[PDB]
Amino acid sequence: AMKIVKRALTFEDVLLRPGYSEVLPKEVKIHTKLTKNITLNMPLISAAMDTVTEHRAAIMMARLGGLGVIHKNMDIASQVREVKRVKKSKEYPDANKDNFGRLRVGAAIGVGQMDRVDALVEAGVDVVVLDSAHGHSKGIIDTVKAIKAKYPNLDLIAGNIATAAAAKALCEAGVDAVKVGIGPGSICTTRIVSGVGVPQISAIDECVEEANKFGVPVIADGGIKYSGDIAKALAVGASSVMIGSLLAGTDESPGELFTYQGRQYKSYRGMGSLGAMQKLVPEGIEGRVPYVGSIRSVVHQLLGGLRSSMGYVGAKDIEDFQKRAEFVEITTAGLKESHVHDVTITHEAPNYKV
Amino acid sequence: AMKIVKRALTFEDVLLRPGYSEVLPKEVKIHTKLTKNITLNMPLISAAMDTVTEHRAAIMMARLGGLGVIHKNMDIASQVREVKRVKKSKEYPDANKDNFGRLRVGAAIGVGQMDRVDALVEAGVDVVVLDSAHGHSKGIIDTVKAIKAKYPNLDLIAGNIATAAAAKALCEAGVDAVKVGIGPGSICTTRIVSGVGVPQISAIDECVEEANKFGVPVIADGGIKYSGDIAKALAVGASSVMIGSLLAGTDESPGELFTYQGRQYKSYRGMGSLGAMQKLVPEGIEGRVPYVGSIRSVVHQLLGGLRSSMGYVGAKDIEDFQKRAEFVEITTAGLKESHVHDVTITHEAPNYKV
Amino acid sequence: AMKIVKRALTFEDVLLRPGYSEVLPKEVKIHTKLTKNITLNMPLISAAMDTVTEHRAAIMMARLGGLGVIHKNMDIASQVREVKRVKKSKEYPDANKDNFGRLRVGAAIGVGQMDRVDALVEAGVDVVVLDSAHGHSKGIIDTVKAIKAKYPNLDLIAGNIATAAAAKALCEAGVDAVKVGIGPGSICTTRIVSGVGVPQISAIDECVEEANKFGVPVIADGGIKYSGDIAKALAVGASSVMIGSLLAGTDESPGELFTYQGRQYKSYRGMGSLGAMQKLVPEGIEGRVPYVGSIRSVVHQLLGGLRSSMGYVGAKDIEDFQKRAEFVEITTAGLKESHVHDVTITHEAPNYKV
Amino acid sequence: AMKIVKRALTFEDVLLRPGYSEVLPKEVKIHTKLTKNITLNMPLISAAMDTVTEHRAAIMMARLGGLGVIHKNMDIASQVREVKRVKKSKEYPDANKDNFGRLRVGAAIGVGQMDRVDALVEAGVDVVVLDSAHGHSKGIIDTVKAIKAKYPNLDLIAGNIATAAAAKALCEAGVDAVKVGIGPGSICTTRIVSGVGVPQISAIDECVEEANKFGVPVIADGGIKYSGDIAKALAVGASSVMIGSLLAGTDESPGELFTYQGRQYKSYRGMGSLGAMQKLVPEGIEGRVPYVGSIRSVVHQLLGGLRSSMGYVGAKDIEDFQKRAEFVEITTAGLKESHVHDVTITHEAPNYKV
Ligand SMILES: C=C(C)c1cccc(C(C)(C)NC(=O)Nc2ccc(Cl)c(OCC(=O)O)c2)c1
Ligand SMILES: C=C(C)c1cccc(C(C)(C)NC(=O)Nc2ccc(Cl)c(OCC(=O)O)c2)c1
Ligand SMILES: C=C(C)c1cccc(C(C)(C)NC(=O)Nc2ccc(Cl)c(OCC(=O)O)c2)c1
Ligand SMILES: C=C(C)c1cccc(C(C)(C)NC(=O)Nc2ccc(Cl)c(OCC(=O)O)c2)c1
Ligand SMILES: O=c1[nH]cnc2c1ncn2[C@@H]1O[C@H](COP(=O)(O)O)[C@@H](O)[C@H]1O
Ligand SMILES: O=c1[nH]cnc2c1ncn2[C@@H]1O[C@H](COP(=O)(O)O)[C@@H](O)[C@H]1O
Ligand SMILES: O=c1[nH]cnc2c1ncn2[C@@H]1O[C@H](COP(=O)(O)O)[C@@H](O)[C@H]1O
Ligand SMILES: O=c1[nH]cnc2c1ncn2[C@@H]1O[C@H](COP(=O)(O)O)[C@@H](O)[C@H]1O
Ligand SMILES: [K+]
Ligand SMILES: [K+]
Ligand SMILES: [K+]
Ligand SMILES: [K+]
Repeated sequence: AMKIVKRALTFEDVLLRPGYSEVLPKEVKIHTKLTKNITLNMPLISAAMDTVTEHRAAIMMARLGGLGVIHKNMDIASQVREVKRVKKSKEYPDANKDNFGRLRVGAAIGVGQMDRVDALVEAGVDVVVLDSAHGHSKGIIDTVKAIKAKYPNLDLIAGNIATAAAAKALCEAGVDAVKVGIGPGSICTTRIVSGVGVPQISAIDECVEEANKFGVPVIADGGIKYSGDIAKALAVGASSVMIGSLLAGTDESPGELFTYQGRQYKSYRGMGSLGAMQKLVPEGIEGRVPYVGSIRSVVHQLLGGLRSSMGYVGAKDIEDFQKRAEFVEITTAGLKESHVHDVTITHEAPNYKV
Repeated sequence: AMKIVKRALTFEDVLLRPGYSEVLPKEVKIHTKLTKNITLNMPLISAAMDTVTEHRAAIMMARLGGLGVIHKNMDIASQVREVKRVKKSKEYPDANKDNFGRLRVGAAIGVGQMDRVDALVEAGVDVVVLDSAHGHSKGIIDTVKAIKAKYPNLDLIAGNIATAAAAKALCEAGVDAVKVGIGPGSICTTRIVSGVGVPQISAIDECVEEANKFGVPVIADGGIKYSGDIAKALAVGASSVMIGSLLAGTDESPGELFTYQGRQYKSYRGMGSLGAMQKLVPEGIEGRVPYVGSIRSVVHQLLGGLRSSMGYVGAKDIEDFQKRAEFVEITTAGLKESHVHDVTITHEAPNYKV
Repeated sequence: AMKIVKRALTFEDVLLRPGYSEVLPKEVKIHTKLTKNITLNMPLISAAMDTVTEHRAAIMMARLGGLGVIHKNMDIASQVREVKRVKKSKEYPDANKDNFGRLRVGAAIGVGQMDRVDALVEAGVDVVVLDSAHGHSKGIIDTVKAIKAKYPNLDLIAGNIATAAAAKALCEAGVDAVKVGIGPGSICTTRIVSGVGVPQISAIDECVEEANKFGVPVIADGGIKYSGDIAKALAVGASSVMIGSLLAGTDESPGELFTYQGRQYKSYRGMGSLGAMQKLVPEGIEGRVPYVGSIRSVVHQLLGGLRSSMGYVGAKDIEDFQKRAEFVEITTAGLKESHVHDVTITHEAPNYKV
Repeated sequence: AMKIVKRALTFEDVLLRPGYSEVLPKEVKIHTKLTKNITLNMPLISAAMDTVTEHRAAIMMARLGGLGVIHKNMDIASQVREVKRVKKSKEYPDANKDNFGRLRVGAAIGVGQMDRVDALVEAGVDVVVLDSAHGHSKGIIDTVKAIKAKYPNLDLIAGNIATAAAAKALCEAGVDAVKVGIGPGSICTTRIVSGVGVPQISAIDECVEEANKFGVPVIADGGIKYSGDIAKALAVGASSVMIGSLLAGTDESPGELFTYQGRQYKSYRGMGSLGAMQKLVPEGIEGRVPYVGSIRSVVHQLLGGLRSSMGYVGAKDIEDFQKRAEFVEITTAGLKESHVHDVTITHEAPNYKV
């Protein structure tokens, strides 16, 4: 009776196979494309979350080569102000800038918020990010058309989706990039609360093969725990990666440092948690992540993982990485061997914890 | 030598794939059918357990649109009295009522208890629930025929079964619904103690495809830990769901509140545990579940999960949900990504715990 | 390069499917056959281990319908004495006795110990049990022939083996039963220490299909954690089951009661552990098991599980059980649903712990 | 879109099947070949790590029949000195010696260090070990040719690799043995940090079938937790095994004993950890391993496992072991049965811990 279409695997089910290599990790190029008209010098985007990205985080992401998306849990006026501070802000040679030398910045919108879009455009946002829980819906697709009718030349990302049929529908409505991720987020409970989702490695795979038909890049959003997950998302064919938890414990994220039982924390929470929505049925939780320092130093570790990986595969840039990469499927016992095992860590590494 | 018929999967092995959607979670209809002659406004039934359902729980389930089944661990006179209080009991627009405006109520019976059935009918029970450990047996089938010979027009549910062959035999004996579940219950030890059972998602699938041949609905009984499990049971083709643990910690359940080490609990126990049967060989245990409050607020969270799910699938009602739903099979690493991960929860959600 | 012959499953990978049933658990017959010439009234044998079986344990096993095997970690004279006390020992209607009314008893031997065999025969042991770490070897097979040349009419069990090729070789040498189990024991480390073994459910399956060709029954030895494991071993086609850990915490086992941190224990240890062999390379460990009481009450729980199971399958006796049984293969998530889950046990059951 | 070439299994996914045996564990021969021109009396090599091997460890490995590789985290002069002390150093009948009676010793080199190679050769190292993170690279292959052009008769091992294509390229460049292992090490984080690696049992299998075409032996490097893992690596077709963690807690390893919370430890760390490299992106961690005593006693336990295993398979020497061995694939439940289970260890074994 039940129709089961696929056995689906996430990040910790696969490994990249090494290949012949004449590249060194320090020599590879990691520039990529955010949208079909905007490129990144580095493939990372901080997530559109009121405990991750605001102007200070967005400034550093762009200075470092990526992008930050200003969350929408604020009044239009404040979000316009946050955009204007990124755009009116060297030692940052790889900085991502628009045609006039100003740093690039993205902002989030929701369905039926044209007024917000009019104000964000006047402030000069580079890309607007149209977030829903369910991207493959009449409300989202109708909003993509309304925005494209009024602002044909504004870059518009739509999400989130997890199927080839969803990618085709958002691409046909004329978006400039698709965000993939139903359920994988650290703070997300959608898959438990509603039963719905597609494990991320399979979701990216399905959506990349469909979107490539339209020349539309795919943003892998959610479920990154380690730098190797970035390498794998990019290698499957995604063009960039959105990070929440890994950036939430930085200096630049909103919220202050606190210490609890001898460890330092910042708070981090789902945009569909009770606290962020202040009866309601949430699909996120509120919690804490360990303080990790500046964004620059987290980013440096993350890209060092990416560069290391592309060295092992022998790829000179991201699309060579994508054409060269072959994976293997691993077992639970395989995962445990990959991690640290049979040794007690006494000096924690800056890129591998607990 | 050994004959292995199937690899069988439970709830945490699958996810629902999202599909195109023009529905909103608040707009879907969740009315369904309890038996081939009785419908529910909501698909939940509280379980026939002396720590879950008695008159106060059964009143609220029906007021809210479902049903409560009065357990049989009591003398006939007391069970008749509990039935009469539900039926002699607005702000509850979706209340489930019989033709005369009285709330609907079910009661449990066992094999060879005609006298109990005669008294429950005089009190006007809507549906009697014939519980055994092994529904696919000569004793159960012979009892189904005896009751149907004397009370052709009384709705009769029989269980529990876990195979297509069992569903066909209870449907041929002329039951009005079949209860599926050998082993999956929270407090159940049958699968460990006797080696016998079928994982629940596979058991429902096998029994729905057989019972649909007779027009007989299937009640998914046991193993619901989260609201998403409800969505999946309904999507595989079951028509309603029986809940024990999730309701056992409510105000309306029998038993009083107690506090232990700073947390509030109510007790909950198997009907085949030593304590409930007071040498004996049990197939259940006695334990405690956290206090969760009123039934109305648990139910509100549970259905919010169901509604959310049907939104993601794009279904306007339960049978559209059933025809639209396609699943994926997931791995252990996939399950861990679905849950909250790499974050420490600090503000517990009302629908997702530990 | 590597040759992989089979994916192999143990007990916790399968469940018995229920079938139509006209039997009740109290009505089934559980008599079986120990060797091709000796029958048991119950299918349990206590293991030949110096912390499990000695005369008091062997007396109770036989009184209850099974057998105890006197371990060989003692001088010939003492083992003869222990045998003579079982045979010179109602309220035990199902007692297992020889032709003269004396209780049946088995003893263990090793390779090249004819003298021990001569003395055990004079004392009237019913069956000698020829234990090795590796039954499928020239030493074991040559010993089986030497014993059968001198004592054609003495029942002789040989083990342990885990392959069809091993069963054929011990059956061709003319044993009367084969013991299956490399590695599965609770206290065993062979599979970790040497890399060698076959998971038990697959090992029994392979060896039963081969031994049935000779009319030789198979004893499932090791890896029983719960009564359901017994049901499954018998259902795959094994004729009886050897138990170590589950009996080691009884009154009748050798060793005294002790209390540690408020719990009662008896000690239990591998016959290939350092302590039992008193540089050496062990394949067992020394430890403790919770005190569980009399053998009669453990046995009563174990057989209640067996009887319950045969009720669910609809089998009137063990061979009907074997011909009726169909299994399903389950997942990790399936195993967790079978166990108690989402509830905290507060009153431990007599047949299901931690 | 994604290309998945293989489902890959590590050590804890397989078991060796027993076969007919006329060997006893004490009678088997475990001599093997380190390189196509150098043999070992025992198949173990201590790893080239500044917390495992220096002159005292290398002396004992060779005295016992294997080899130690002097790590390169030191100035050329010191490494030359450490080599000279091994070679200027009975009760050790199986000692591994060169043609003149001096103990054999290996040393590690890196890319572009000809000067180090010139000095190590003058000191009379038997084999140089060319370590990289990525053996299948232009830098490694070009170094193999430079060394072979200047020192045709010097034995040269190159690693690490994890694919058949890598083995073919290092064999074509004319190495004398290949080291297999990307990621499996106890202290290694490469697979998490970069996403790259092949589970070890599959990696050895792929590389042995390719290298055998050239007559080049394969060294299984990393991921050994128990003696059974050695047996399995050798049985798949590897010719020798490199050990880090299991030897790091010995007397002979560099570093002193310390006690922490009542247990004795020595420290052990990745060669790609921050501490060993003293911004940097590590692929190893720093930690501690329990003190286990002399190397002789660890080695005695390890080989006792190997000998035990070859007894169960019925193999007289390593290549008979390789031609006889057939495996089975096991489940998670199978792994748990293999370990100690349902018993609390109270007297720890010298070859099986926690
Ligand atoms: C990132 C997530 C998950 C998220 C973010 C903020 C809020 C939510 C809340 C409200 C908890 N959850 C939903 O809206 N869930 C849902 C589910 C199905 C449909 Cl069709 C739907 O319709 C779209 C809309 O209403 O915009 C919505 C979730
Ligand atoms: C929900 C369960 C599991 C359950 C509820 C209350 C009691 C039981 C006890 C008694 C522990 N367990 C059994 O009766 N177990 C069993 C097993 C096989 C057969 Cl055929 C059987 O025959 C039917 C009958 O006897 O009504 C019965 C169990
Ligand atoms: C139940 C087990 C496992 C067991 C019981 C008591 C002792 C052992 C010790 C000695 C630890 N282990 C062995 O003998 N192991 C072994 C392994 C292979 C062969 Cl061929 C072999 O040859 C037979 C013999 O020697 O009788 C033996 C083990
Ligand atoms: C045993 C390991 C893993 C290891 C040992 C010492 C250091 C490292 C550090 C530096 C952390 N990691 C790397 O060099 N990683 C890497 C990754 C890819 C390539 Cl192509 C590469 O190029 C070769 C070279 O540079 O010699 C290197 C690792
Ligand atoms: O409340 C929520 N429910 C579900 N997903 C969320 C919620 N809040 C944020 N997300 C998504 O989760 C991602 C962050 O996941 P993370 O990188 O694993 O921490 C964000 O990019 C969002 O797409
Ligand atoms: O003692 C028992 N043994 C086995 N199943 C039981 C027992 N008591 C109740 N059940 C079943 O378990 C279900 C509750 O499971 P739960 O929803 O997971 O807590 C009830 O609907 C009963 O069908
Ligand atoms: O030292 C040992 N190594 C391996 N197996 C053992 C050892 N001692 C006893 N056994 C076996 O393990 C069985 C008991 O396993 P258990 O029932 O799981 O506790 C006995 O029947 C023996 O066949
Ligand atoms: O920093 C590192 N990263 C990755 N692998 C390492 C590192 N240091 C040592 N190794 C490898 O790990 C092996 C030891 O692994 P182990 O035997 O599991 O402890 C050594 O033989 C090296 O090949
Ligand atoms: K590792
Ligand atoms: K999640
Ligand atoms: K259960
Ligand atoms: K074991």
